Amino acid sequence: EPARVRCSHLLVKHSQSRRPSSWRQEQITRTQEEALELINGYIQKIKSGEEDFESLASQFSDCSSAKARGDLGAFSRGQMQKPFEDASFALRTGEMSGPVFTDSGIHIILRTE
Ligand SMILES: Cc1cccc(C[C@H](COP(=O)([O-])[O-])NC(=O)c2cc3ccccc3s2)c1
Repeated sequence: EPARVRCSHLLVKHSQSRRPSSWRQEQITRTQEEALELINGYIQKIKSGEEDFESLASQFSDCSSAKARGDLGAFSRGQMQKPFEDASFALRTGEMSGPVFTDSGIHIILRTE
């Protein structure tokens, strides 16, 4: 395992998120069921080729990293919420996670380095 990995992600928050607001929405009103529906919708469009991971994140990610087309830069273990960390370090470079759940909300993650 490398010291650090580089990943991009797409976050979908819900009303029960630890901080139910984002750059794109003053109050997150969607239900967590709806948030996971969106994430799985995104996964299937990216698998089919109909959508690009990084374009989706720049438009709809509730993380401010959307301005970076989803890129979070490099990080080591011990910095991110543990479920996020574990999924990231389990990916191969170029691979995409399934749904990842954290206190911030629901993620799909793409390891780039
Ligand atoms: C577990 C987790 C991983 C990444 C992001 C979040 C959401 C978190 C905001 O969700 P919140 O704290 O409101 O519940 N964003 C960040 O930690 C980061 C944003 C950026 C922007 C640019 C570059 C690096 C970073 S790290 C949570």
